[PDB]
Amino acid sequence: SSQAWQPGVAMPNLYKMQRMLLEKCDLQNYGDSATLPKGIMMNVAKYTQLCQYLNTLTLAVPYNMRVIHFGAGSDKGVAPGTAVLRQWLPTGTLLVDSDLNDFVSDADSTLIGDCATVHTANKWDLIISDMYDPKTKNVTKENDSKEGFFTYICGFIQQKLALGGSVAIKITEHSWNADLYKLMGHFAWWTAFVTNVNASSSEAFLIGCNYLGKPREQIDGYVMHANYIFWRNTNPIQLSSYSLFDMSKFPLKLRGTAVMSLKEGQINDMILSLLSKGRLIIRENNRVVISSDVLVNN
Amino acid sequence: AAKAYKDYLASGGQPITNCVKMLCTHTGTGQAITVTPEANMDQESFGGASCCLYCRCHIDHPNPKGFCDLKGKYVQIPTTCANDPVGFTLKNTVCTVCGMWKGYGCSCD
Ligand SMILES: Oc1nc(/C=C/c2ccc(Cl)cc2Cl)cc(C(F)(F)F)n1
Ligand code: NA
Ligand SMILES: [Zn+2]
Ligand SMILES: [Zn+2]
Repeated sequence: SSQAWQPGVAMPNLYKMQRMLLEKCDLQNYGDSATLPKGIMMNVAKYTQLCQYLNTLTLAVPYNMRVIHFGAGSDKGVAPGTAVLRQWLPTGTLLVDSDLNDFVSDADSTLIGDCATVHTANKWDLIISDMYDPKTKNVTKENDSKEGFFTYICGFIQQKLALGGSVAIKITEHSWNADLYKLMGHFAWWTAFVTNVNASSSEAFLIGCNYLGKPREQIDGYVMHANYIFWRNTNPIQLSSYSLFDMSKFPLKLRGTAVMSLKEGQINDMILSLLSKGRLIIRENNRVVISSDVLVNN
Repeated sequence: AAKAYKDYLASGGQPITNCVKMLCTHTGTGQAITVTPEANMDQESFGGASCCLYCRCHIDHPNPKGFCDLKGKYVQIPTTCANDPVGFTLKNTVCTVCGMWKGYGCSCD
């Protein structure tokens, strides 16, 4: 298994082209555990492998890039994922994180509360989500599209993600949403990525690379999630932390990607070409302001 | 605050855990506090905020302005003291010339 030296495994294109029915996820390696470097947390290992994978894609990387991270709080009250993102991202990158409960973070700004209580008029270049509700998993009922925080993620992408931007959203067998898969078709490229350290889990990151703001391809989310599970059920992934031992090429290379403010009437086919190659970001560059709502009562 | 922790260690004092240890090459400059992990062969790098007593306890920082020199940065700790990063950062201090830990890398003499 040559995949063991990779940071993880991306869903092969042929699996994306099937029309499968949703089945239970039954992983062969379920229960196994990867051997992490001494004293390293699973959350640190997982995010390190996600970033090592993102390095191989055509992410747009402007000056003073804007990154937002959802579901960043751990049970212990810290933000391991945020620490890895800050290590990975160019120095000076604006990094904002968020979660439902309080936690200590290395982010430039931390937002506590749900989506309905936070607001910004600013656009972002990269969205990372580790949001996940453990009570979502229920094997005694049908596995339908989830319509909670995922509806907010979809709304955030379609309104606050800059053209040329990218996303990495955590999903699982039971934590998923049909509209989010459909929205993957609005990017120049997409995949479902499984980290090698957590390959015994149904977890994956839906990765949308270079947002076009329009459907490049029509994707049925119900079918694509079924395709994802079929892939996982028929392709055992060997648990591996091998990639964690070589961090020499870890930092995201600065590309100094151009940021331009254009209108929908100016987005021609040559602009789409630049967006698709991660050579352009379309958004304004105003001061970044985030609002936090407070319900007041006596 | 910082005084109580020193004495808390006595009588089987439990050291603050869950400090976020980072993956790195361990071929860094070895400086105390940096914008990215800079641990050498004898150090571990941790996310700054998770090693700051003031951040962890959700209390004000000693500077009148309220600035934290750990949050958003990485702190290098000797591998021998990696079991207690918060404690090590309190006790020791950084050299304002070379930016190394005093008695743990600093040799401006
Ligand atoms: O407009 C706006 N929405 C949000 C957050 C939405 C949200 C979606 C999914 C999940 Cl999982 C969590 C959240 Cl919080 C955030 C912001 C701001 F942070 F940029 F101000 N501004
Ligand atoms: Na960095
Ligand atoms: Zn602090
Ligand atoms: Zn010195």
